[PDB]
Amino acid sequence: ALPQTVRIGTDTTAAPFSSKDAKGEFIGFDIDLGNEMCKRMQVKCTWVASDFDALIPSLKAKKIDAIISSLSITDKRQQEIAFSDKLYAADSRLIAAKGSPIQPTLESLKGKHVGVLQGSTQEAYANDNWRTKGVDVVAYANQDLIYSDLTAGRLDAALQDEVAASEGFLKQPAGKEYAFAGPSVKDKKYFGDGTGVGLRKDDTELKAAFDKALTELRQDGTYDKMAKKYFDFNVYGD
Ligand SMILES: NC(=[NH2+])NCCC[C@H](N)C(=O)O
Repeated sequence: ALPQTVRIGTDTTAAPFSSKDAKGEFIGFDIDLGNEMCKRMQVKCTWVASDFDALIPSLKAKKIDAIISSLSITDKRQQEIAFSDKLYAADSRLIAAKGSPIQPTLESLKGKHVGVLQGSTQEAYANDNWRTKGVDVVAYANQDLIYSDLTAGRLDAALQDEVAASEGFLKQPAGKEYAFAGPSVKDKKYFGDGTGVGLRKDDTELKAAFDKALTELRQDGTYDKMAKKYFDFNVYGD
């Protein structure tokens, strides 16, 4: 009763999890996971690019069937949609210029310009904790714009997923003179517990198939094989 084609929405400004190569094709760990799960599910899968903040609306409107886009499993989102089991762990952390004294605190940030991705958990955290209290929190339609405004000095800092920032910006030439500003920001309520496949709540059979495939590809070591392409550490977490 699975669809012949599972349509999977993703935002492509999140290397090494999801982005586009020079041909415009989807690449990254999210794509590898999604493709491998679909293979084991014996379904065709079609990737659909969209802005991050359009993913959950598109899912609810049935324009896509699933979201694989470093989508954090939060209490708040679970009131709207369902999730597969955890795909990998994710933390949030600030980045700023190398040498910056910036810390993820109100005192340190009050007066600064801080970029966040529209529709993200980081946007939610920053709006409640920082924007109300004077911090210029600027929301962006995609993370590419954020990095651009940061390196152009239009932003002083940016709050986003730690691993994506590290592997996709900081460890790349463009992020050479940038670094994490302070430790990971810990807030269980806002940031949730790793990422998962976002699904409509009533698609019970689809969720069971993703979950089965995920457990199996983890059990036979395929997960770790695919992960080693991008990461030299345990990206799954606990
Ligand atoms: N493909 C992306 N740009 N993903 C951003 C994910 C940010 C965060 N994990 C969230 O779920 O809100």
